Amino acid sequence: GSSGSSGASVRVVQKNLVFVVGLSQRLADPEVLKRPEYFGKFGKIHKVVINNSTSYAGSQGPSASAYVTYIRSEDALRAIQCVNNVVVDGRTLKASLGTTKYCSYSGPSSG
Repeated sequence: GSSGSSGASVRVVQKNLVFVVGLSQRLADPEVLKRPEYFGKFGKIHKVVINNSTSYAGSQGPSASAYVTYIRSEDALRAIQCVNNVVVDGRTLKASLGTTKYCSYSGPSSG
């Protein structure tokens, strides 16, 4: 198909935003990720949000993502440079920056 689900949208620069994917419902936890042995290892966290499937049916095996906020950008950026290509619990986690949370349009707004 047409690889480009998110086409029309506003340009938002999110550097101080840790976006991790491929997290098992078990790993997807605020306290678990906050722990100094999980993510806190890099540095103290300010905000921790968990994004997972809202409606559960039991047909396929979807994936969830977590958004961690690092008081210090430097710490965050690097934390992602090292987190990438890293094996955790047998599953290779993937961290990146520059992801959106809400939809500008939603409001409505400038629509």
